[PDB]
Amino acid sequence: LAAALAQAL
Repeated sequence: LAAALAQAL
């Protein structure tokens, strides 16, 4: 989930 956020932004 941390990486999901990173990628989205």
